[PDB]
Amino acid sequence: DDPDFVGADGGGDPEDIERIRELGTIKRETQQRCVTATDYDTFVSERFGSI
Amino acid sequence: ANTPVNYQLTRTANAIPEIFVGGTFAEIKQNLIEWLNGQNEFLDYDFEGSRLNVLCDLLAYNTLYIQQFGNAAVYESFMRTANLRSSVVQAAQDNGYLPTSKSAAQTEIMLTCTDALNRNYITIPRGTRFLAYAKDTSVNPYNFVSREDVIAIRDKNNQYFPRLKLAQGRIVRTEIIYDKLTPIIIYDKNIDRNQVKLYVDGAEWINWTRKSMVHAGSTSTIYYMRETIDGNTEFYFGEGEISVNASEGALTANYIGGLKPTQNSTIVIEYISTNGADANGAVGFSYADTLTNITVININENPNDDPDFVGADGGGDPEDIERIRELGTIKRETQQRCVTATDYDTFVSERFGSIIQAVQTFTDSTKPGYAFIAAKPKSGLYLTTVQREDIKNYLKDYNLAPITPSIISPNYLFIKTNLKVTYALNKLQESEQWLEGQIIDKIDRYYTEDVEIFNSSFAKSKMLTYVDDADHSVIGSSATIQMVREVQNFYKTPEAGIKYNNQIKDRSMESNTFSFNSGRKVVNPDTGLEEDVLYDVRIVSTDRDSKGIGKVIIGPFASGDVTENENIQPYTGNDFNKLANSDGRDKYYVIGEINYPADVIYWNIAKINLTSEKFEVQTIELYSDPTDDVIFTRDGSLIVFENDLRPQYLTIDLEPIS
Amino acid sequence: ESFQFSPSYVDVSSISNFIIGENEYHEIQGSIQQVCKDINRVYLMESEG
Repeated sequence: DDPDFVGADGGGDPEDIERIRELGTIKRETQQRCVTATDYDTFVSERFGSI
Repeated sequence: ANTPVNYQLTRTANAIPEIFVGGTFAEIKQNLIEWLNGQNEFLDYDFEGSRLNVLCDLLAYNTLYIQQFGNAAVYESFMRTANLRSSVVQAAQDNGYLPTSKSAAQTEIMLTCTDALNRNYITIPRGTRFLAYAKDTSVNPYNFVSREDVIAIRDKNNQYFPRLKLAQGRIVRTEIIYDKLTPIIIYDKNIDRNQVKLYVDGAEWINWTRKSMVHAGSTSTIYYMRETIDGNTEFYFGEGEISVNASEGALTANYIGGLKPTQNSTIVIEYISTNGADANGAVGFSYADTLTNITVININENPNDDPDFVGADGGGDPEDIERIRELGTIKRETQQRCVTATDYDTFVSERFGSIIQAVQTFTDSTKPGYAFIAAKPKSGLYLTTVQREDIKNYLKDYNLAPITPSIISPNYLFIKTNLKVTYALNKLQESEQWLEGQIIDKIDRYYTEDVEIFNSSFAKSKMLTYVDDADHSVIGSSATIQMVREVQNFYKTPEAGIKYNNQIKDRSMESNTFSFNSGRKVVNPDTGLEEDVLYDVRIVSTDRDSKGIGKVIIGPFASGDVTENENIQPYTGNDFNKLANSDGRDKYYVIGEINYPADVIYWNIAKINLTSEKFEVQTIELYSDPTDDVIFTRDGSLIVFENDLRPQYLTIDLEPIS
Repeated sequence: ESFQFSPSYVDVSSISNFIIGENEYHEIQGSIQQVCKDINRVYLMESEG
């Protein structure tokens, strides 16, 4: 471990019927593909922005 | 021939589950009257006995009363079956595409103004308003306001022009304290969501949605629109995990949705309501708001001239259900970022949808890396170069990186027509002249009704129907078309030449007369030196030749104008048509050639060795008469109606009859 | 990759479960000559070198 801990993680309503609207309002916008330019680096720097 | 079939296609053009279809009451009863019949409880009761009949008759009345509720909702329930428009937007809005409110008349100005203070830099603060009379009417100017701040270097000689672009209306800004439970309405009509910008306390947030939307701003800044069914716009923003989710870039994580508010983040928004779609073509401007120490010495219309342009832009209805209805499906189909050619069609259709009646997205296989676009300014045929640049860059936001947007107005077939239309004087008390003002509307009506839509085959007569339909006191109507193209280089044909897509009569291929500078000298008493002589010529087709070909005959030439070459001779053929000149100059050369079946038309003035510059004008209009009734279009070549900018292409003779 | 280490473990082997690392293989080498008169006669030995 690291010296940061709680016994367990996970849970959730899950839904929060309002809160999910956004999420639905969002993912309809999402792409698994990468296109343009700044789509990439985002998705890219999601990997090893540590580097 | 035609279409053979195996049980093919599906369910007409579009779904009608059709259990829903409203039927005729009697049939409804006729159906239902059977229903009660055969009912086990009674096989005895005769329904055509009028007693039960009217009783059952009533059940259907409610049953029909109730059905159109149940049925219409379905039309409503399903986009593209939705009959209500404010419906249509909802699913469209839901699909990630909204239609917008009338979109402010927009333009740019450069204005040379001396600062009285002679400071190095003045800004024009966002919100200075200018006035523009609508075209030909000075009774009122249309106010329009500085879109944004702009500053200008003081030139030496102390006078310097800033330039800035202008959308029409008044800046209208309203602060609101945000609160948890409440709608945030703007009841303002004439609002347009594209000119809506706002401030939370301090910084601006953008509805992601067609403002920027790719920047480091992390999406925490954001909000939405929506259309109240009332017709006024309400504000919205995402609440709680306003960014994608959870920890994301922050090491502290926890939760931020923003806008608690308590009183936090008092929301101040700033917008322009507009009179637009009425303001298009507003040329004369005023400098309608003073500033400290700045004095406009001149405001000069239209930098970087098209040269053919009109005042402002934009406006919009806003609404059309037809263009909107299917359309958002493509945006429902496509992601935000525009990828497919028609995705570039529909995407462009979003912003400047009120600028563009029709936009043609295509590749030109020659140049990769370029998105080739053919659009309709819908006020005119030519988007002013700034618009082109404008939407481009904005479009360019959504695009593949190596790809570049490239917008060109395609060539345009012009229908040049004299109209002969008869009416009975007595039959109309109404002012004769205004009748012409009537028909001249109903002419484009057909176009807008038809021609720009598909850019398919064009029916002259069918056009003449609606203009026939105008006054009904019009006794008769006649017209004659001259198919007209415009040419960019008189000097050299475009490589491929030019094709009509449409069969023309031989020898009926004409062009415009235009002067030609001839090196030979002219002098007249009191005139003095007088440069040299210049006379005019025009492009002439010879007759049809066997194999449907013709050679392009140049306009008449005086002797010694063209150095005679052993190769090039005066064509001096019998057939070729000739203008009548005072010169009587009979020298005619073949500058090129055509064939009528292919409709393809080529020449080069390099052939005659005559210098390009000894011609005054770079572009010439093209005359031809298609032998065929109806005009066929293929690609980028579209007949269209612009009378105002080009009236000489549209003429109408009016025949008064008793 | 995968497994976190952290102040964790005494065990050598649980880590050996995968150190990453690399494993065994065989390879065939060369032809043979008889010391005398038949190869079936001769026999082989290879110390590691």
